[PDB]
Amino acid sequence: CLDLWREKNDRLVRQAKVAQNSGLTLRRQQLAQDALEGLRGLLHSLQGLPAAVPVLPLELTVTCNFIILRASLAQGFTEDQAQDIQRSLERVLETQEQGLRELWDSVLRASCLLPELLSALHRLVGLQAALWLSADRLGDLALLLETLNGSQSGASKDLLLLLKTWSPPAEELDAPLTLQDAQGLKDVLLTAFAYRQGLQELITGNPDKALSSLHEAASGLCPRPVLVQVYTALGSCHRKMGNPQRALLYLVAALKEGSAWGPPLLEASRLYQQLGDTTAELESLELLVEALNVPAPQFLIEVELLLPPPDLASPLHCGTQSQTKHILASRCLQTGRAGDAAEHYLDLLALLLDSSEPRFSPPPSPPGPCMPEVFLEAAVALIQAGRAQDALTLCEELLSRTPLWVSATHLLQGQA
Amino acid sequence: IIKEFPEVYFCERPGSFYGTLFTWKQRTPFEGILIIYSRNQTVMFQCLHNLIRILPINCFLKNLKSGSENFLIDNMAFTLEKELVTLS
Amino acid sequence: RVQYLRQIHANHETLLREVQTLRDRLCTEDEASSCATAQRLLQVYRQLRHPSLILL
Amino acid sequence: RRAWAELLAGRVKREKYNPERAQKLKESAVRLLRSHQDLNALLLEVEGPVIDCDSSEAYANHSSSFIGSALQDQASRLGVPVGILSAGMVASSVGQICTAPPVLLTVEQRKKLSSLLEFAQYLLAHSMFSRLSFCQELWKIQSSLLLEAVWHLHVQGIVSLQELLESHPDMHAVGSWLFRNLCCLCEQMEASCQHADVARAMLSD
Repeated sequence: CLDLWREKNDRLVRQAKVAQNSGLTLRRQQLAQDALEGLRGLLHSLQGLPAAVPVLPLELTVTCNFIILRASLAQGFTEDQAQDIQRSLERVLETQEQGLRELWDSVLRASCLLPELLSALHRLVGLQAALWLSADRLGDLALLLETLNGSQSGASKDLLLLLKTWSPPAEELDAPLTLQDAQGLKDVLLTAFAYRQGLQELITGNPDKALSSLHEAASGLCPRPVLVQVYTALGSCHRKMGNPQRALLYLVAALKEGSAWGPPLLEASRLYQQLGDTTAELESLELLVEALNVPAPQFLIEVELLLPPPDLASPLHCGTQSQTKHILASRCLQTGRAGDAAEHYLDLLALLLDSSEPRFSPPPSPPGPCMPEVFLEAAVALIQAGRAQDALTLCEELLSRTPLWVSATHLLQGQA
Repeated sequence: IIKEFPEVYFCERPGSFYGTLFTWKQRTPFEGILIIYSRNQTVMFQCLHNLIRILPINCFLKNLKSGSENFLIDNMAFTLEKELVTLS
Repeated sequence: RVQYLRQIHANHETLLREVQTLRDRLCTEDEASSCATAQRLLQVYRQLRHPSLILL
Repeated sequence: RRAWAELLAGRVKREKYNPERAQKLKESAVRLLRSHQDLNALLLEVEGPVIDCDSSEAYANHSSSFIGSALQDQASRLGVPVGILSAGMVASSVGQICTAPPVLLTVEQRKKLSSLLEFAQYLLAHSMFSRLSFCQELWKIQSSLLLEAVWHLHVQGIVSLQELLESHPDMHAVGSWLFRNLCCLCEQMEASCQHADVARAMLSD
């Protein structure tokens, strides 16, 4: 009975890993969503029984696997997983209601009774905490972990210290298989939390507290894009402190180690602007334009799940070929190379307007300027270049397609 | 770690690896070099199974006979820019 | 004769500037220590080890 | 619509660069972020407030291995590679020599230069000296330099004339600079039969 369920579990894990290490985009998902439906069925099958004491380590294991695989295929989290956790803990309690906090409290008291399934339970806590860290509940998280370690670690309101202190319990004895273990998740959490904390401390504007945690990010399970972003992030930290030569060091390191080298070129632009070396700033932005042309997952909780999508104020926001090319032409007009800026402007407005057939290069950011303002900047650059007839045609075309900006249109039309 | 020699780690795991001596030299935190001194050659195999069980997934081990490739490429390019200095 | 010797000298000082630039890239961690150097050097080697030392 | 046809720019739609172009771009990126790099400023930034005297720490000795270990240690501190330090330093000391006073220099300068050059050859032999970084930090100076210095560099092999002239940004500037130096040399090549030997050697070179 239980042996059959166990053996199915194991079969399914192996199927998962076989698809994981081999396989192309279709066959991988085929075998995966096979194993996935098997695990749904097996979960339901196990949820059909009153939950005797001897079954639970399998119940928890399977639901853990289910969660992990689900989330990895979805490439994101949900609330159904948190519900599955609530259900599993409800089960643990029926062996021996309110909310996740009191549930966890009672569960962990019921586990310090020592029914030995902590090599699964601590993993489940890991996944749970992964959900909350994906969903920004750090106040509840640190309290959960305070409950997990001894509450003598009560005034340790820091998270990252608390994550390190967190010690999953066992060497994971000869139990049913699993796609991921408690240790490989503590190793994912330390690097995810330290990255996210370092970006918050950067954007909020304290680039001295950053460096510590942004070094504790690279000193760990740090995938090669997470490393690239830590290096860019430390370029940013140093630029803000006024240390351009160090920032150049980290940005060259990020160029070298990385295959995703947009944000580094941006940080170089912003640093030469901060300094003044404007031809260099322009060469960096020129390069960025070139770099924006050039462009696998795993059935396992990665780090790119627990990272957020980056804010606008972050050093990791990079626009689209359109936005950046506009940034080039604007900043070239500002610097006073109006001829170059106008060429970039025409190739911009063409890339927004002439494009009907191919894939759409979108309009620029919402805080980024409005369409009419873009036509305005274009016409201004074109005048400054000394292409008055072309500026006339542009302004007339804008007015035919469609206030204050019209008054300005006539002004620039006069200056043409 | 040994205090007088901090490049040297001594295994105190009381089973079969006991006695074994490692050194680990990191260089460019992708690459690195590990040396094992074992009392027999079966302990060296038991050790590399256990290690290979722990690392990341794409990690290409390779046993080095005669020094790191980094060093020998230098020593070969040296000996070529000496040979070609002499022909000049 | 001389044209022979100068032909040799140029054939050499190209491979020389090639290896030198390869050494610079190694100095600066340009090519990244991987493999492509090894195969390149063992091809500038194979190139010269064919009629190595005519002895007169 | 006539406005459109004028507005129309035909290179808008592009295809992904082949990945060797990606590497070429990234190489040019690192080239750029280094060309704007300075070491003196770095010795101001990381370490608190550049000559061989700095690395060798106040005239202890003049032995090759001592100074080479100094370079290694300095590069350890900065987390910079050693070849660039060494190049920037040799270029700084070359700046010193060729400044201290008109193309052809003379003998105690030649003695200092040849002592520096036998150390530069030691640095090359131990594989701690990027040639291109050195040539770049030379063209940064460009005014201090003398044609006899670069001819000695060429003959002593540290660089070559071909590697210098092909590693300056403004090719026109090099043309004009040459024209001027050769003009001042053919002026200097009748002041003495002694100086005429070196000047005729380097102009034939």
